[PDB]
Amino acid sequence: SMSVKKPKRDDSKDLALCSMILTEMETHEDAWPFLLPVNLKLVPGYKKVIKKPMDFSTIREKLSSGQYPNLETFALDVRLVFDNCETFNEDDSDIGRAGHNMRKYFEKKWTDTFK
Repeated sequence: SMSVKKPKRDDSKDLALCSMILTEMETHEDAWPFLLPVNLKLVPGYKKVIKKPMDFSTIREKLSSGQYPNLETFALDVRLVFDNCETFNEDDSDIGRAGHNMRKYFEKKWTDTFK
């Protein structure tokens, strides 16, 4: 509260560390559904159904331009990528499986780097 603060958690490396995680996600072999924004002209249904599209390239640009205020807003956008993928894709599809794998991969790197 006013003039009463918990001890300061060192956040000075968070930008670098989120960038490293994102690089690892970009280079995973199952990243291909997620590298670029879904083409809203060419994928019927996507525009209406997926209210907040997100992809790794969009996260990379937000990251590089100071549009994440803190490491939690960065994790929210990564998870949005996977939540969108589960909304639109069957679990038993190449893309559906890619999304589960990537979410797993991310959540481990997240825990190991920050928790």
